Amino acid sequence: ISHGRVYRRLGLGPESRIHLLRNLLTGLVRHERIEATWARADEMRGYAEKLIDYGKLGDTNERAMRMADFWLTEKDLIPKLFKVLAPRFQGQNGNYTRMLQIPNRKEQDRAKMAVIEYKGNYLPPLPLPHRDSNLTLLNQLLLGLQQDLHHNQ
Amino acid sequence: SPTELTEMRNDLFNREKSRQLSLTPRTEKIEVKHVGKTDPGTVFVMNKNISTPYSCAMHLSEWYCSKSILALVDGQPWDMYKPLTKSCEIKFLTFKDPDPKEVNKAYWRSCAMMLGCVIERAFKDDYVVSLVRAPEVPVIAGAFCYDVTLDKRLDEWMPTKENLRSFTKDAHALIYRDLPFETLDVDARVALEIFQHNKYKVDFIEEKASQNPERIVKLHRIGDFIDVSEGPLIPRTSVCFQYEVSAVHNLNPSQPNLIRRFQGLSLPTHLRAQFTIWDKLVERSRKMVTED
Amino acid sequence: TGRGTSSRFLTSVLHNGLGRYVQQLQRLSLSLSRDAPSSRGAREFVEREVTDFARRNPGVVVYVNPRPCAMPRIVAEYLNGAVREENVNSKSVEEIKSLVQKLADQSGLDVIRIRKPFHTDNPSIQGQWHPFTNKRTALHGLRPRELR
Amino acid sequence: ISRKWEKKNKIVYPPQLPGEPRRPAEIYHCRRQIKYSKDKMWYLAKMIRGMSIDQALAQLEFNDKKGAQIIKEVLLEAQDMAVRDHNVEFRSNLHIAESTSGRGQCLKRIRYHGRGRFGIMEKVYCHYFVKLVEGPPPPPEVPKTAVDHAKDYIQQLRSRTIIHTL
Amino acid sequence: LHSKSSTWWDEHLSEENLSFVKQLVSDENKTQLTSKLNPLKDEPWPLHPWEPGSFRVGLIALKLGMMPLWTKDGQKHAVTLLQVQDCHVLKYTPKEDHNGKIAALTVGGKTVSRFYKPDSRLEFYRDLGLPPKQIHKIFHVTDNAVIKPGTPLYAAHFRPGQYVDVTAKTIGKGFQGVMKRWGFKGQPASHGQTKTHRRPGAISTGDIARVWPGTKMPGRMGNQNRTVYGLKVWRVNTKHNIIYVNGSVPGHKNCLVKIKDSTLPAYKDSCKNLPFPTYFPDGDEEELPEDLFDESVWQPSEPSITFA
Amino acid sequence: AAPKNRRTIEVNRCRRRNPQKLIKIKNNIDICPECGHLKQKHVLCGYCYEKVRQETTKIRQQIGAQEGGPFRAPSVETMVLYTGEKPSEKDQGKRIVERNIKRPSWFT
RNA sequence: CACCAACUUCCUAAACUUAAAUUGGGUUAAUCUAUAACUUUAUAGAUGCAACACUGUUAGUAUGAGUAACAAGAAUUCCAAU
Ligand SMILES: [Mg+2]
Ligand SMILES: [Mg+2]
Ligand SMILES: [Mg+2]
Ligand SMILES: [Mg+2]
Ligand SMILES: [Mg+2]
Ligand SMILES: [Mg+2]
Ligand SMILES: [Mg+2]
Ligand SMILES: [Mg+2]
Ligand SMILES: [Mg+2]
Ligand SMILES: [Mg+2]
Ligand SMILES: [Mg+2]
Ligand SMILES: [Mg+2]
Ligand SMILES: [Mg+2]
Ligand SMILES: [Zn+2]
Repeated sequence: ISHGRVYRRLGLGPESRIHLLRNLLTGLVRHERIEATWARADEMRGYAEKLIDYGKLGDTNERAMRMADFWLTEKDLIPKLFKVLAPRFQGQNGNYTRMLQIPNRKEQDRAKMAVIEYKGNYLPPLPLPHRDSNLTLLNQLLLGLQQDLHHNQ
Repeated sequence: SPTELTEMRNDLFNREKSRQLSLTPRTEKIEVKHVGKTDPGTVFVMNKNISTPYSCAMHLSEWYCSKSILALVDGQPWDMYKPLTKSCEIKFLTFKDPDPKEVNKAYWRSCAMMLGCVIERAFKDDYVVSLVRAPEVPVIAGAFCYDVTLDKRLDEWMPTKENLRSFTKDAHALIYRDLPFETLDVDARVALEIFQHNKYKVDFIEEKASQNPERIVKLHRIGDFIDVSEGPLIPRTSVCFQYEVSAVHNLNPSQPNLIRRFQGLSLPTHLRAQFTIWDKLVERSRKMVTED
Repeated sequence: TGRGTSSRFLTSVLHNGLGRYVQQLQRLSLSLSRDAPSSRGAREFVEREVTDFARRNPGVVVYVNPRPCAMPRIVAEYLNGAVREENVNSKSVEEIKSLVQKLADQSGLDVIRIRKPFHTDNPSIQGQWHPFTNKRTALHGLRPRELR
Repeated sequence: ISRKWEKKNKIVYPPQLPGEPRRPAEIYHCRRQIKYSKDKMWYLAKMIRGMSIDQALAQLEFNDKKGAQIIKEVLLEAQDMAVRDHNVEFRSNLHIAESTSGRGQCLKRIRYHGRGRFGIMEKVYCHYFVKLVEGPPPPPEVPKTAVDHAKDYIQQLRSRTIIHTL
Repeated sequence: LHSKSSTWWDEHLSEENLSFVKQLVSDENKTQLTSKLNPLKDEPWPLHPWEPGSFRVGLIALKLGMMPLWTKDGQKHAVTLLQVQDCHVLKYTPKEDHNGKIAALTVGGKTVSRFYKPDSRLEFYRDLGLPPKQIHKIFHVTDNAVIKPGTPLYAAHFRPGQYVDVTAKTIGKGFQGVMKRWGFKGQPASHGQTKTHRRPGAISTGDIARVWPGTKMPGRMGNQNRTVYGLKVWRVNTKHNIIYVNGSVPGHKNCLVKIKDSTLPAYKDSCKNLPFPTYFPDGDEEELPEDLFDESVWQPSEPSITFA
Repeated sequence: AAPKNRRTIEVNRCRRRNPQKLIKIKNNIDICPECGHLKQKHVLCGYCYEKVRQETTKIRQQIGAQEGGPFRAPSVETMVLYTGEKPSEKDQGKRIVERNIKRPSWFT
């Protein structure tokens, strides 16, 4: 009975759900790497990317400026979003934020966690997953097949 | 009778091991330090000529025993079950290492050796099967190839698909049995005695002995089967999960003696392959690949 | 108590009656007190009955060990190794004499529910009944509806 | 109170003859008066049964239950007192032979209710016992094959006797 | 450790192999599909003629959605769009083994990925030489109308006019109350009804001291296989293999269905006029138009309807 | 509704020892290549992740000292430099955070 | 043209002929004392002298049940903090 309802139910209601995401987003737009429960971090991820879309539009656009105010509680971050975050992402058209699952919380609450960040941040690189090198047994065999097929092609 | 050949070789193998162990009296502790990235700085005191690299893994944890295939003793690859000789540095190599060159070769030789064992005992006692050698082929070759000479009476018969399927069942049976490889260093004089009947094996033994300053030779035993080993092999057969004898092709320049190249594929439990990927690699192996 | 207890089949020690009957009771030991009312009845048994019993059964070694004691005790040992002890506290000579005679006659076999009154190693002489008995054969052994 | 699992760690066996099989080691460790339910603790104890100690120290680490950390601590004390004070050559040559949780001494308190009424509350404790035996985990139970199932039926029929007769 | 491990296709593939593997599989699917593109030139089974009492095979289609449609009488008929996608006969059982009086054919559709299927399913499809299909279904087919396994099926199997029947799983609505599931009236909201508004009434009779089996009680609704009968075929789009079926068809949009010739008595012998085994475009007996319409249907681009 | 009879330990032992109520074993545990500590395949390694976060806190603390106020976030790009490193020409006009320690291996 | 069927009756060994308020009779478990016995016994003298049942009293532990119910606004540079 909640089929196609993209949104979650968080906070004390619809408005509260909007105000909790405004705080994670402002922390993200400020620190560029923020932690939260997997559910809430994933809920924001859509909102996080769309700010860059408005930032790309530019300062002059009235709609971008107005939106950047409701979604940035601290008012020292609107200049940053437009003048450093937006220039960085001009080349890209998507994939602004990187989300990964940090182990469960060691709090006695034991909630699922995730770390969300902005790509190209100055902070130390996250321990991302690494796929096996082409030299590994299985990988090397496939490469031999590719060479054979490329010759056949 | 072939059964007699296996017994005498087995007995010779046991005698060579017994003298080596008896040759070493008392226990002399030798210092070996862990040089790997994780768990660095650990130092094991081990028994000379008795302790094995597997024991070093046993102290650290069960993960090293399960996931370690080879060990780098002072920058050289050594079999996990091969006893240590002197103080050195030990580094364990898994399959998923960034530079698995040594691991791949060890697995490569290992699989083709199990292939040789299957062939000799697969034939009927009426016919005559002799093993010449297996050429060292890069893993990129797409399959491991063992050359086997056959009796003239079989020169007109080529195995069918059913015959190829039978070999894999025997190969899988060896894998299921989970027989550890036995690593032995043998002087040429003893090695010739164990394989005097096989002229090609004798010639191969001569080449190995000539290469080294001494007459030391490398002998590996898989249960009953005994054969010379080019390089360090996998500790156990169970390390293999997928196995397949792709096809066998007669060597065209075999006028004096007919030889058939037995080509197969295998993948370890670690690096398992999906069904569709397995088929494509299997098909490639059927193509005959020459030795460069 | 039948379902609550063990059971066995009728049995002997070493096929007692096939050859020569051998007395199963092996030893009786009785401890008595010189000055004790409870053992008074047993003291009479030793005075008169014990000598007669010893001669009557010459395969039963009898040990009498008067000691300062509170309860006279008789311990019976059989040839199969089974032991049995019965309290003789304040029993008259008549009771002991009857009690001892039961011990001599019994064997070491356990006193538990005996499943069957009878035992045979060759129950059948003419051949144990099997389904094919009393069944007539047919010419060429043709099973019903077989054309042949 | 009765602390017998502690004493069993002090049993001394007589020396072996030159050809006797090498006796596997046994270790006896436990923790008492744990603030946890014995019923809740059993699920953690039951899980690890019949496993190695580097295979039971991995499953525990990623469990959310509070007892998982408590058990893990007594599976590391056992893994240390075995190598130092019971002569176990290899840390990775052990397996959890037995593991169970027992009731502890509890405390009685008052849980209040809504009409001047109440009920008796018990603050629950428990103990947790583990034995480690040197040697790889015994191979798992192999299900009976169809042939084995059929054989038992025949064996059952073969035992049949003519009942209630000579 | 020395225990069972969990793995998937991507776990080991490297960066370069990842794209190559996802590309090699795509190449194979095209080649396999092309191999079966010519049924009649691949040792087809004998094509027996039609006689009374024959039953044909049916297709499995994907439910794209709905759209309006008008007839030359001016009335609007809501019609649904069903797309046939890679509909290939898979297996052919014989009469006796099938356990029915009639034989049975399996008709799969909607090719899917190969990386998340059990090894047994992949092996069966490899022997058949076709890419795996999302769903299997069984069609009761007379011996005369049998088609060789692996024969591709297309929307030309049907023609405008024929009444057809569609069956598929209904939309799953989850655990629901007695009111919504069975349309129970319920209890009034006011006048003193205390905590009883949507609850079931009296379960059963008191004396029997039990509840009759099959009683209507709260439970999961939907996600149950259901069939709709007597649905006319308004139009057939050959190019995109789209059949226009009157009214509503069970299931959600993009849900696979089982289209089949109607079993109603009036539609007993409507298969005679249509292709008896099936239509084979590779045969090229006749080149059909892209869009096939029914006589009553008012085609677009025609003059506006005038009720003279 | 109240129980009409006490439930026996045999019936209780049937309900609470059912397979549905037991802990299901985890098959996705592995060994981190770098540190060797245990991790789930679809999750990051806590030991390695803790190193990154600990460095992040130190860097963020240094940033806080420099700014010295709530609303002092600089629009210009941020950058972190360690001892022995000097800003490049391409790095001109970028805020610099100074750290006494040497450049960590993971940091590039 | 009969068989099966209940300690009715017979038979080997025995026994000596019919629900419960009430009524007569013979013994026995435990403990203390007298006098003894001395691994736990005897004849007498005694008595707080025997509990599967009173919504009995006290203590302990189950069942319902690991159930009903209980609690901390977010991020960070972080718990006498922004
Ligand atoms: Mg729903
Ligand atoms: Mg949803
Ligand atoms: Mg009050
Ligand atoms: Mg209670
Ligand atoms: Mg109403
Ligand atoms: Mg109401
Ligand atoms: Mg009578
Ligand atoms: Mg009283
Ligand atoms: Mg009582
Ligand atoms: Mg009472
Ligand atoms: Mg309880
Ligand atoms: Mg309940
Ligand atoms: Mg609740
Ligand atoms: Zn790590």
